[PDB]
Amino acid sequence: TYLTEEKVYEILELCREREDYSPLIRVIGRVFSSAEALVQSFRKVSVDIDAIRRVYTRLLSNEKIETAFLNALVYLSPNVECDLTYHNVYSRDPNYLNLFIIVMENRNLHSPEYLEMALPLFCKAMSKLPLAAQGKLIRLWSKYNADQIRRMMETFQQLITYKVISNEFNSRNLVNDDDAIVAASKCLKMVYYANVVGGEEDDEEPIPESSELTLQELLGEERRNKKGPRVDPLETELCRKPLIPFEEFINEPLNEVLEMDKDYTFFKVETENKFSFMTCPFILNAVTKNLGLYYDNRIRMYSERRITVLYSLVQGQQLNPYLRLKVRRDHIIDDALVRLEMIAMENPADLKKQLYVEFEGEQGVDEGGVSKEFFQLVVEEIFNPDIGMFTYDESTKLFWFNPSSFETEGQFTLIGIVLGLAIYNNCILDVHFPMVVYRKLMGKKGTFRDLGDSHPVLYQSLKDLLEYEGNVEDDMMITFQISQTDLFGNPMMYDLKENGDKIPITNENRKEFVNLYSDYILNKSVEKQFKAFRRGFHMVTNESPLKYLFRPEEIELLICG
Amino acid sequence: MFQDPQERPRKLPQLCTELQTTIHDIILECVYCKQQLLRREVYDFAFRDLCIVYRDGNPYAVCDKCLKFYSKISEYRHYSYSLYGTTLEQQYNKPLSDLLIRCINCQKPLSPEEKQRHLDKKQRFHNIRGRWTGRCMSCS
Amino acid sequence: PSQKTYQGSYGFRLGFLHSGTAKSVTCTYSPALNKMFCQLAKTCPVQLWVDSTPPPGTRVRAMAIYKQSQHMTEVVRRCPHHELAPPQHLIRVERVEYLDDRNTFRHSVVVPYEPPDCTTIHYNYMCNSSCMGGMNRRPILTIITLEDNLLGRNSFEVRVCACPGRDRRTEEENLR
Ligand SMILES: [Zn+2]
Ligand SMILES: [Zn+2]
Ligand SMILES: [Zn+2]
Repeated sequence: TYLTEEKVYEILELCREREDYSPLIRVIGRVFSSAEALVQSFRKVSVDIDAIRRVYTRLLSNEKIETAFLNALVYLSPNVECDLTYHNVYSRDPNYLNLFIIVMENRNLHSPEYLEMALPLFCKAMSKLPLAAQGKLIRLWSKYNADQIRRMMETFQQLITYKVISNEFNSRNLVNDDDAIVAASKCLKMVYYANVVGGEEDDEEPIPESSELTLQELLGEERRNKKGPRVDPLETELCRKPLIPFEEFINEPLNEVLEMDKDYTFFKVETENKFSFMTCPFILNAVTKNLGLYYDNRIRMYSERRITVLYSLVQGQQLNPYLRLKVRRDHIIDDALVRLEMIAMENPADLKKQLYVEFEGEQGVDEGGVSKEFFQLVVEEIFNPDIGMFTYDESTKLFWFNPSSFETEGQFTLIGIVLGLAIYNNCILDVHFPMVVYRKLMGKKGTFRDLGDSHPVLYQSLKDLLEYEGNVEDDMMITFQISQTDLFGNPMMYDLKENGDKIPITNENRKEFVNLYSDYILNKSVEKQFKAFRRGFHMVTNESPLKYLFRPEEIELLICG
Repeated sequence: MFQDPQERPRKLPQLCTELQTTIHDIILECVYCKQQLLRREVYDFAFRDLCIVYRDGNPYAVCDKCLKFYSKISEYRHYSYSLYGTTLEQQYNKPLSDLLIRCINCQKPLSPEEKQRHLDKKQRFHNIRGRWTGRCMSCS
Repeated sequence: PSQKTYQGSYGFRLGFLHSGTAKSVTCTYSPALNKMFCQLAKTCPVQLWVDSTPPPGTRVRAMAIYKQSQHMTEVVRRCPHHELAPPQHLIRVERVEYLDDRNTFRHSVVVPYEPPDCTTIHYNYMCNSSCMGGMNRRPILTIITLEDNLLGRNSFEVRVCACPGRDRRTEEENLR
């Protein structure tokens, strides 16, 4: 039975000529209940998804046909679930994915009729798909429009919501051993990556180690080590803007029945029949992601405490279990920079302890408030105009680096370390940084499209130059050598080309002129300052899953609150 | 003696043959505690496939105590996640006999009977500092 | 017959698969003995690691000599019993070139180097380490030279015996 358009139509008018649709019901029941037939069915003249949509349009108006579809999907699903696992077919048949892109066109998947037993079974059968098949399917889905991605999103959001509402989840019955929610979210991962795909880079350098480096010399792992629990369905395909906003995947009914105390366990030690809902972190709320990061960064503190206990045991050494600063209140930068420099030199992995920062001249037990006080003191004194490190756009109330700040490289490293320690041990600050800062931290340079946050008064001028329909060569005569004036009154004419002051702008050169001017404004003017800033930020949170759990858009929420 | 950067013997038997000696007639200094190593310690350093560490042109071994101690320190400090043997096989697209998995306390590479003992007993291989480690039967 | 280890400008070194001391294993490696035990006409996995990628045209050359001082002066000839493989080249690799010296007549198995985390070359040995007329229980050193002219060298003793399981354990326990 090689179904096509013509077989379905011929059976359809044969049914309506006898005024009874029993042949269509029996055909649809016996063909859509077999995995072998749909793989060879509906092939192009290797599958005509538009023609499947046409068949569904011309067919799904009858209730008997659609309930036959439901029961046939119920029959189809478990014999494919126990086929990808106990056997393997996609390796010997690339056509097998046809099965999963003919039943997905069913508009009644996004309906309560398929919610109870059809869709859980189908998403369980699809959850065990091999990684290459998942990559091909995500690549296929990425070309779909926004409404179809929203439909595939809500198809599994409905199932997760229904299976969370309908199932009572105490601490003894978790969401990790409920295969319906696990399969639905592991199939929603495909829709999330299809949204990512269908919707400029930094130069990272890591930090060394003192004693473990000699061990790395011993084992021979000295060239370059690897780091990151990064997902399996990546490096099969490709940071960018999505087709549907990333907040839409945040499943709120699931996020209030999770247990990150137990979920972090299955994230750091991989139990077989227990899914860890940070492998799919896009369904994690802000409080849930922050909770998981908090558990990770407290387990690291306990590991460093145990390391110092061992050093107390064998060698007899006495080591401080905290990052015990001692800053005089009259000089916070001058007395925190030197301590952080000393600790960064002698023991680079000592900044991954609990921060204890007490002031001289006063005795305080650090229950958390004293570290907080140190933090607003730092944010006050770093961001003041007297130190001359950050300028303050009052039209947007945003703090952006100074292109004319020199010999403060250590202090930019200090504020980077302040943000790193802030994220590390659960501290919230008041930093008014543009989002280009929170992306340039993660490893992505800033594009002209994000000059609207940092410098809006100049971004508007650049955009008005971009779509200016008249000839730009004879109207403003702006050269490639830009005209920027320092706060000192001196000009700081910067060069974007070898003959910038001799090459006039043209109606074609403006497109790259804008994207070199933006590059100079927010990548090259502040290159030393941000290099120091990002090194300071990285040296505290280099072993953290923050690049894995937290998107750049949801890190301003982590520091600023 | 071996102050040349790109001329020096990396492991113990190469060090023995370029020093006109044997593995039975060598005295070696631990790179951590700067103490001499006994016969069983240079034998274990040979069996564990550990590189000779060169400081100021002098070749250095590691005794048992410093090896186990700093391996434990690095286990605490740089642990990433524990994966199953079957998960490792399906992830790396290679059998466990084609992957380098060292012991987690003594850094002896695992013979395939030890990896099969991990697979049969449903134990996990731990990622420490980007390298996979298990547990040999000597340390289990 | 220069067996001296040379990491080279690119950090050339040799790795091997710790294939255990099984009764049924065909090839095994011992780092203490630095010996690659093997079975006649079976797989020999030798991994090549470099710190930096050499320029293309890099020649991984395998040359077998004798380990003993008095025996380095004459070449490892193929066993007269076996004289698709040529009857003169001992080490086999499973496009590959083969060279013989013009004065001392040494068989060098030359393969163009290919980047991958380790270039795993499969070698094969065709006579036993107890053949008559050839080795006659003479230990052999296989030298793997990453040379384009040298950019790196390493070496390892080789035994080709009846079973690489019993003799590896026996030799390691005679060492200890
Ligand atoms: Zn020692
Ligand atoms: Zn061990
Ligand atoms: Zn022979």
